[PDB]
Amino acid sequence: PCIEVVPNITYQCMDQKLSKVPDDIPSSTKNIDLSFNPLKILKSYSFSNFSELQWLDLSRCEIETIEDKAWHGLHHLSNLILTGNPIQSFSPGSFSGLTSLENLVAVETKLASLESFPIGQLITLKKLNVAHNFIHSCKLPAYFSNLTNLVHVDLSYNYIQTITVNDLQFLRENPQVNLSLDMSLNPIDFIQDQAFQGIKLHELTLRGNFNSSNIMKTCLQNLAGLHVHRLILGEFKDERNLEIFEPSIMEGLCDVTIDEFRLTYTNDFSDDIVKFHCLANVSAMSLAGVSIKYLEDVPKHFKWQSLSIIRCQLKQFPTLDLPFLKSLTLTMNKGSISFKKVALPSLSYLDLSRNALSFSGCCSYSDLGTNSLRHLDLSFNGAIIMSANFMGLEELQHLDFQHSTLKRVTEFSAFLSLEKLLYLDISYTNTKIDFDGIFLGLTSLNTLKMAGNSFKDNTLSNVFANTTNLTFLDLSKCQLEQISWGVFDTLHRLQLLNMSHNNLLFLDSSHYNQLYSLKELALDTNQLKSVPDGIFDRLTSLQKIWLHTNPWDCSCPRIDYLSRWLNKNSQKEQGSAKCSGSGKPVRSIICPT
Amino acid sequence: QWFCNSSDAIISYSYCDHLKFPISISSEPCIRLRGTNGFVHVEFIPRGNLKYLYFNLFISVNSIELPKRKEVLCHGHDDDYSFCRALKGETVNTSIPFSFEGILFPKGHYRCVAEAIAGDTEEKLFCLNFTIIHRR
Ligand SMILES: *[C@@H]1O[C@H](CO)[C@@H](O[C@@H]2O[C@H](CO)[C@@H](O)[C@H](O)[C@H]2NC(C)=O)[C@H](O)[C@H]1NC(C)=O
Ligand SMILES: *[C@@H]1O[C@H](CO)[C@@H](O[C@@H]2O[C@H](CO)[C@@H](O)[C@H](O)[C@H]2NC(C)=O)[C@H](O)[C@H]1NC(C)=O
Ligand SMILES: *[C@@H]1O[C@H](CO)[C@@H](O)[C@H](O)[C@H]1NC(C)=O
Ligand SMILES: *[C@@H]1O[C@H](CO)[C@@H](O)[C@H](O)[C@H]1NC(C)=O
Ligand SMILES: *[C@@H]1O[C@H](CO)[C@@H](O)[C@H](O)[C@H]1NC(C)=O
Ligand SMILES: *[C@H]1O[C@H](CO)[C@@H](O)[C@H](O)[C@H]1NC(C)=O
Repeated sequence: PCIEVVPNITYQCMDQKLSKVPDDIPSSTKNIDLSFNPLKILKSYSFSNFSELQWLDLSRCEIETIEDKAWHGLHHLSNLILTGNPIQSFSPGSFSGLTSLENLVAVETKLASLESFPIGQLITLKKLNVAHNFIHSCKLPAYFSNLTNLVHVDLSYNYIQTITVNDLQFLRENPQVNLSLDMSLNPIDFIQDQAFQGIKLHELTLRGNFNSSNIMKTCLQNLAGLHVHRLILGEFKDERNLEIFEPSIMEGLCDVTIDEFRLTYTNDFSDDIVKFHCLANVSAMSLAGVSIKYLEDVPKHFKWQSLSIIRCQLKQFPTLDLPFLKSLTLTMNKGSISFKKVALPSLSYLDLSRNALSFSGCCSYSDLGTNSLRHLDLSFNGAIIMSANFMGLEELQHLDFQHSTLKRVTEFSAFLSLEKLLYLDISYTNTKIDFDGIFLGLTSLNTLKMAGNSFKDNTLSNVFANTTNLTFLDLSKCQLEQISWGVFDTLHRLQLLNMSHNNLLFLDSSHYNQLYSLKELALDTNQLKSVPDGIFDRLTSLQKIWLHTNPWDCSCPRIDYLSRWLNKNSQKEQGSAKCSGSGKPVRSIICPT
Repeated sequence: QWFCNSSDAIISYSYCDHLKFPISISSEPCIRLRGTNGFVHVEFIPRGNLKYLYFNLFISVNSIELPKRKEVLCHGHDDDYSFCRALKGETVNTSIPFSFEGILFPKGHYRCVAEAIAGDTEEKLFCLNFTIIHRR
């Protein structure tokens, strides 16, 4: 019947035209997806035998009737999902039976309100999702009091038009309650004078509600008296969508206190709106999908501590000088922009990945204006011209150039000044290493990822001699034919060594003698025809090794050692190394004593 | 073989030969080979959570097939599109605004397949074989 994605644990009974539940199913299982099967009713004791289930999913199972005590046997269930069953009404004690439930999903269950909804029994409930229903009210029921653990209610795609004082009354009784509300896709028009007095919410989500500005504007005015940790505001390209969007609608926001404001897609847009003054005292501004083209008019008194811009449309790089900005993110721009200097003394985290960012003159204090930068990510951009060795940025501990075009990096010791750095990714930067001195400076470094690159004469050279602390080294896909004599002598702490997908023609035993600490060694997909006798004998701590996809010459006596070593050590070999010609396993070959 | 026809282009679609889960999909206006701002009406029931939804496009101009192209519509966080919040089994009725700028001097027999993929689990959601032909 079902698919056994995981032997005796997880199953996949989706779309099995299953009239009933099946009985031949194991009882050990912690998961089953039963979606899309015509179950029609949910029987009393329909799953009573099964009783260790954490995840049960009955989406689109045509269910019309939850008989009292249906779930009765499932006391370890944390997630029940009922999306898209026409269960018009839920009987009192329809659930009662489920002791450990944390997530109830009742999306699109033809539901009319919360008050009748028989869930006051569920102490350990954390999230309730009742979006896409027929609810016309935002009234937080009285039974919430009982539901100690509930922190997210989702009232999306409903029919709510009004938020009253009385609706949210439950919360004035309870200022010692953590809760977030998603109210998106509701045609709210009228939010009552002083309806948000004396109430806390964690995150409020209002997108694709408002049809007109003065409706939106009025509504935001009566948000007055509110503490949100996080306010998400916007609309969707497929919706009720505003005629005009001005910063003047933001008025009213000056009354509400906000920690983290978050603007999303909006049809009409002017830049000035993020410069708007009521957004001044926010502790984390953030922008997604936004038509914003420039960002500079930024008062230095704005108290923001982290700015995020994601998938916006910036045409020119921000010039910024926020004294308190501690964490900037500007990622996935549409414009292929070029970096301009900034001044951000508080800045400790910088992600500028995934823009097509160019960057003349990387990099040093002057560029950013901080002595406390610890995470710098310039991955997936364009031309990054290394002109300066990070002087004045010696606090950096994480550095990412993946898929970016580093330039001049082979001309000089560009990381000289990075004495404290721990993670360096220069993979797929297209660097062809000319220069033994490329990694000088990097004495604390633990992880070095540089796959996709290349080496002069295709020879692995002596670039690691001042990187003693390396514990992870990825040199896969580097077109290496050979390794110079000295090259791993210093790498006593290295655990993982990747050199798969290269063109290695041979090994020297001397390259592994001092890798005392090596748990994993990948030499797969190379051109190795053979291995010096005993080469792996002193890799004491080795757990995994990959040797497959190499044309091993399996003639005896040449293959004596390797064939015996694998047979002695099968538990460690990942994949299966084969003989050229015959394709026979290498572990299986035996030689004539 | 569900088709409209603009007076310069005839658009028809159908399910892929080895993937035939259901969708009612439709465009207004019916697309011109040169410029159509309008809406694409979609109706179906996602086999999986539409957060992380993306497409795999295999196109073929005059039966010359192109490389694969991968459009993401849902990144899973504050997404432009409302249907990105949709879940496995829930209904989706949404017209999306689409804007085709055109191709001045367009040619002959286009042909596009489209695999919606649920990025969460890399499972298949549905697959659409299209066709677009010019003039007579
Ligand atoms: C050594 O590097 C290879 C290639 O760089 C890594 O292989 C990748 O494995 C991931 C996940 O295991 C796959 O999705 C990719 O398809 C692989 N890449 C290629 C090019 O085949 C391999 O994992 C590395 N070995 C390690 C880290 O132990
Ligand atoms: C998409 O459409 C075309 C048209 O049916 C098919 O490509 C054809 O299918 C068969 C089987 O490969 C070929 O022998 C025909 O020559 C093609 N038809 C035409 C008119 O050229 C294709 O199989 C369809 N299915 C997909 C993309 O899944
Ligand atoms: C409330 O819970 C949210 C998630 O539900 C959590 O991230 C946050 O720390 C909590 N808020 C407060 C103010 O403690
Ligand atoms: C690597 O550089 C260090 C750091 O100053 C230096 O002492 C040494 O000359 C270099 N290594 C060797 C083996 O000389
Ligand atoms: C989709 O939208 C149209 C709008 O009138 C409606 O006729 C149709 O019933 C809708 N389908 C669903 C399933 O909501
Ligand atoms: C918004 O939506 C409804 C569509 O029926 C319409 O009555 C109302 O006037 C619209 N207003 C604006 C500003 O688009």
